[PDB]
Amino acid sequence: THLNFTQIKTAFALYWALLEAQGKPVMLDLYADWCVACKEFEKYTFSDPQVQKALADTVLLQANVTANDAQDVALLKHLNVLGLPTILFFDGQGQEHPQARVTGFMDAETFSAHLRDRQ
Amino acid sequence: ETLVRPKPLLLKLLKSVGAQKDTYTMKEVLFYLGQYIMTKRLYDEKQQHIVYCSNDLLGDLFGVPSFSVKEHRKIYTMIYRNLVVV
Repeated sequence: THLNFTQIKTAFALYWALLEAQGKPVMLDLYADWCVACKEFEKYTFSDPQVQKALADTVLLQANVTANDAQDVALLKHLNVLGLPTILFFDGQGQEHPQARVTGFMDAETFSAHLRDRQ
Repeated sequence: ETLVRPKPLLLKLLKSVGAQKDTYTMKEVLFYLGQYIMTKRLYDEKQQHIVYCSNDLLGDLFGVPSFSVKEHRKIYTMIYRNLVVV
């Protein structure tokens, strides 16, 4: 019903996660409760089984910064995130493509277009 | 991904973050390794991709005073240099 994302807290966890991928391309969803756009994203777009298959070759990560605590802000500052929602993409060597940041809501279709601008 | 037997030292570390096995997949070894660094807090709080092993078993085991998690291949080789295969 929901996509399978491994949770991350610290920037370390992210960097270690990029190592564990090695080769696979990566997607990082920042998430919070107080971010409606994020829960909208989760429920409508990541359920859609077209999306789900375009990501089946792609490793899936999620940070929950709902707490906006110190480890949450350090992560966000280091990543240079301005506000949620924000979704980050990495090529197989673990370098973010910043062009391909998503900073807003998208439906199943629009997302799959942006997955023609990934990696 | 594929099955491997950690050498005495990499096993002694691995048992320390709650692995009880003698034979692991790769993704496992990488996971329990990440955990050891989180546990002992061997990463710099400012630049979290930087790891200080000088003065810790991981230094002796990787044979470097420090490294960046950003250098995937190097770490992969430092690990593999402590395994064997079924």
